[PDB]
Amino acid sequence: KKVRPRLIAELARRVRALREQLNRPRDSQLYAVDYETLTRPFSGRRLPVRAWADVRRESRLLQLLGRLPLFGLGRLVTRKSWLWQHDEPCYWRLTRVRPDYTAQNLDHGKAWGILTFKGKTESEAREIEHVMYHDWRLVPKHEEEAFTAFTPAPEDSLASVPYPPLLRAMIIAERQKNGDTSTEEPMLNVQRIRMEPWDYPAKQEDKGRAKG
Amino acid sequence: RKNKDAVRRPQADPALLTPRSPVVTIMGHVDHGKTTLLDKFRKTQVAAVETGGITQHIGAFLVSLEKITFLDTPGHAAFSAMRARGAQVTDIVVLVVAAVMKQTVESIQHAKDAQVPIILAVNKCPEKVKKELLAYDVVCEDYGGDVQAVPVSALTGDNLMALAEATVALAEMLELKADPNGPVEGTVIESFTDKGRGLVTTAIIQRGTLRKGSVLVAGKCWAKVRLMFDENGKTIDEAYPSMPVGITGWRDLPSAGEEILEVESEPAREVVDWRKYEQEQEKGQEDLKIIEEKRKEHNVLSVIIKGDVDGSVEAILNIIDTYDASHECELELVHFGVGDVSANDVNLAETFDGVIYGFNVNAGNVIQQSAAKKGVKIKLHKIIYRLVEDLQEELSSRLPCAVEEHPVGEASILATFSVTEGKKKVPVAGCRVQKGQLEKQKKFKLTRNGHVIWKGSLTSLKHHKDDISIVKTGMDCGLSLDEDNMEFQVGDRIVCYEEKQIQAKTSWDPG
RNA sequence: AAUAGGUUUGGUCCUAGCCUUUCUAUUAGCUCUUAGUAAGAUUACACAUGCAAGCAUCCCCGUUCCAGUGAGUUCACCCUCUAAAUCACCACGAUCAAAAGGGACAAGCAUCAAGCACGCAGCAAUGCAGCUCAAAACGCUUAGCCUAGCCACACCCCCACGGGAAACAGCAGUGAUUAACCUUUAGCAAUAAACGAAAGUUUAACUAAGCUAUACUAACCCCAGGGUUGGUCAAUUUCGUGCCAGCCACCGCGGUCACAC
RNA sequence: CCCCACUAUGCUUAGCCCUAAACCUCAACAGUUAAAUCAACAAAACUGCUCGCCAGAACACUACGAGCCACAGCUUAAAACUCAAA
RNA sequence: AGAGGAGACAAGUCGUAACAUGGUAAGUGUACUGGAAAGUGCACUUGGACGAACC
Ligand SMILES: Nc1nc2c(ncn2[C@@H]2O[C@H](COP(=O)(O)OP(=O)(O)OP(=O)(O)O)[C@@H](O)[C@H]2O)c(=O)[nH]1
Ligand SMILES: [Mg+2]
Ligand SMILES: [Mg+2]
Ligand SMILES: [Mg+2]
Ligand SMILES: [Mg+2]
Ligand SMILES: [Mg+2]
Ligand SMILES: [Mg+2]
Ligand SMILES: [Mg+2]
Ligand SMILES: [Mg+2]
Ligand SMILES: [Mg+2]
Ligand SMILES: [Mg+2]
Ligand SMILES: [Mg+2]
Ligand SMILES: [Mg+2]
Ligand SMILES: [Mg+2]
Ligand SMILES: [Mg+2]
Ligand SMILES: [Mg+2]
Ligand SMILES: [Mg+2]
Ligand SMILES: [Mg+2]
Ligand SMILES: [Mg+2]
Ligand SMILES: [Mg+2]
Ligand SMILES: [Mg+2]
Repeated sequence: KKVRPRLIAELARRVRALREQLNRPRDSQLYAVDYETLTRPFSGRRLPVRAWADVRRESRLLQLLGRLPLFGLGRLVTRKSWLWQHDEPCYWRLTRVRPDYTAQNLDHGKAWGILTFKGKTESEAREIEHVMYHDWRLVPKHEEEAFTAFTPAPEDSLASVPYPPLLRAMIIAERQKNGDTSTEEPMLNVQRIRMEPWDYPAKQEDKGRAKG
Repeated sequence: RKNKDAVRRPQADPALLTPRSPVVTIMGHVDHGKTTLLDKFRKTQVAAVETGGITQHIGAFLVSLEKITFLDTPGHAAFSAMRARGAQVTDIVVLVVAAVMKQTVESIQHAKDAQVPIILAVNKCPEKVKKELLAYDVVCEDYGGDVQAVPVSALTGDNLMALAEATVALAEMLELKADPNGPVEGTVIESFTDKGRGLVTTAIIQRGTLRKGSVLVAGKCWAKVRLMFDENGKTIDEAYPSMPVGITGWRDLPSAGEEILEVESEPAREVVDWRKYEQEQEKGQEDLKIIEEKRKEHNVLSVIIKGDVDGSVEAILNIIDTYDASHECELELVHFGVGDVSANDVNLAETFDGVIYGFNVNAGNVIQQSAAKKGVKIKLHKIIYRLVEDLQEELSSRLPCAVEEHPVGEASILATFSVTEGKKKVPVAGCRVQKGQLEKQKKFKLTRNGHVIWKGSLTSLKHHKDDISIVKTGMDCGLSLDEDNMEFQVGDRIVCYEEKQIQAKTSWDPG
């Protein structure tokens, strides 16, 4: 019943782990893009069609941060997609920047900031996602006050919604069966269901990384 | 049994007839430039890329000058059937003669049998050739004959344009037309087994248009056309009349030269079954006769043959059947097949102590190791005459050694003595050596006035009471035989001889 | 083995083996009209060719799934503990389920009877000399299993850094091999999966087709073959054969009047 | 086979060998004669409990493996081919 | 691969070992001996008989 040990399996697993840790690719290697063919030479995968124009027009976050003192710590950065989708100020307040030293132009790396999406800031700074995207723009120092200027519109949102027909009927029948005679319509509380827009930035910390 | 056979369609209606390309077959003698001329026409070189520079296969190529279907027949005497098949399927025969040989005469006979026009190509350039052909019923236009003769130089590519012009003119005169619609009628040019594409047949379409999924029957075989390719391997979506095509999808490998007919659907099988039944009946009749002939009463070389194509196998089998030395050694054909040497061939050779001959086929390391383990001899050749020579060598090896008798000396008896030695009376012949010398080791024979009485070795050779091994000419010697029954007279003769074993070579000749 | 039957012998009784009768599956012979459905290489031997994994405003995610094979084989089930995953986010938990621990878990062979360290105590040093086994240890051979499905493998070296070498046990197909042999079809319209916020895109999964009497269902104005005919066991007239040719599942037949060829 | 002579041997001592138609071919223990007694013969038919053994004939008191002071041995002990019997 | 064994095939040859008291009753173990079944010694068995009052 005693399984014969499989030493080579563990040996190969450790060797693979060590090789991956030592030979891990850099951000510049991963996110390099051939603007003539719109492909990443690291893996030779074409970018999606809808991004093509952006790849040909906009710039990356580090592509802007590399031309600022201390790599732009404290500056405000926005995204073109946010500007085209939402009218309220959507941007990031930089708190830490880790550029990739292996990039000749130092136009790659990670960045951390406090997100202010549609006028609402976040209590803590966190890693900025979609840094490598050709979607970013820099808020001017003289325009920071004007751009961040936003009056919070009242949150005039609905509170409860009607139940689905069969569920409402079943709940009413259960009420009657248990003896309740209340005519109050069953309602579904949607206040706790905060509907974040699909372009709300996600937790870059939990996001994975491409393999080498 | 009801007749379910699929028969050739009746001759096409004149309205349905449509002009088609011509089928031209290049025939001639060994090394007369047929392959070189075809290479010049095809704009590609393949004569150089061959094993020994010998055409051992009949290949069909669609050349675009107009379009023609050129068939390269082998020039060797071995593949006679192959040449005949070309004559059977061709519309025009280009007879290539180097500046008349046996195979040229055979090709002329084949063309006469097929009733096909002949264009003479005097390669390596002529009047002597035409004058000789006058005897073989090939008359040139200079001699009032219909056959057009064109002197050409294939190596230098001279006068080939006029040769093509003459071919096109003859094709136009023939007015070759066929129905490009309806059930397909064609002929198999070759059949083989590709390890990736299965059983494949090189065929020529004679009537109708062949398409993927068409159900065909040829001999005892049938197919649902799976891939139609050309000489280059590229798939072709249609096969018009007078177009070579490699067809894949045969459930069984057809024999070369068998007609291919299209049928409505696979449940083809019935047709095949019927044909099989017919063959069985024929065999059964023969069997019955043989069986009745029995019932009224009441140095063995076994060869396996594995060839690349059925045509080459047929040629080798025809060569084998020309064996006439059965008395000295019996040549038994255990099994013949198409494809690389396989486990069944090795098992058959091991069972019958035979030898496998592989013509243009391979044998993997596993097969070779198995043959070595089982004592099987696989002999792979790429040239037919090399295989023939190897078979002749094996047959000669099977033959017993031939004893050569060389006379060494001759002695005439003079007197007969009776010597009492060991309580035994030994007759001793006093002999005088006349010509040559006598040796104890060499054998002797006794001659009585020309008759041969005894054959053997002396039990004791003694001269002047002394044993001497070799007695020179003129020396007296007393000779005693091991056989006491032999009687010695006054006028008997003795001839000494040396026997040497010599290698015996097979009397069979492949020609 | 049953509602049993034939067969030992000059005959009876008993014991006993063998075979018959029944139901499936595969292959072979002969034969075969159609429709629907189900099922479908012999082979862990080698593979030509075409396809089978993308999606998506770039990052990510997936390609670890589905699909396949049965080579190997008490990794499958129960309990304890608790990873990864889903419930947006903690769920101060639920579901699902790895590793680890305990238990249970195929067949034949004892002409496989000893294994040879297979145990315990101590924090450790180290000490004790034990542990399993005829209630089958140890070993050899065989085999996928306990089937809403599960286990194992993924060309071989159990593993796979590495080496051998260049991989269809994915689909269609082929070579070899075997008694054994499905199309080199179409579509993502349905469901499932992957991706996306989504319209949707992709999928040889799958769906809808193709071939095959392998099976079941149903029918046809016309269209029926195969086997058998001494007994078991339903059913033979006349010729020929002459212990020959031949037949038989068992008992047996055939030597000039054969219900058995 | 019958007659005569003699040896190993039969006997004693010390070790081995470990086999028999070693069979009363009828296992040990406890109990019954009630019946439905009971294939045949033999030495009547049975019940409870336990152990050992058996599963067509022949191959086969055999081969191989293993153990033994046994070395032409003893114990355990097969299989293949064959038959429709034994 | 030279050979040994078993079974079948079944001949011919040399005897007649077993089945009747099989003409020496048969057999077991064992030892020796023999062309062959087999013979003999020793002990054992009835899967033989001793005729079943006296005579
Ligand atoms: N002098 C001369 N030699 C030629 C000419 N054409 C061809 N040859 C040579 O003749 C030889 C012809 O033999 P092959 O090329 O094998 O053609 P073949 O006549 O079909 O011979 P097989 O294939 O064996 O039947 C070639 O090797 C050429 O070198 C020519 O026009 N002039
Ligand atoms: Mg040539
Ligand atoms: Mg298997
Ligand atoms: Mg044994
Ligand atoms: Mg297995
Ligand atoms: Mg494979
Ligand atoms: Mg592996
Ligand atoms: Mg496949
Ligand atoms: Mg095949
Ligand atoms: Mg089948
Ligand atoms: Mg989703
Ligand atoms: Mg005496
Ligand atoms: Mg005494
Ligand atoms: Mg006793
Ligand atoms: Mg004994
Ligand atoms: Mg023994
Ligand atoms: Mg032994
Ligand atoms: Mg007697
Ligand atoms: Mg006696
Ligand atoms: Mg006695
Ligand atoms: Mg004696």
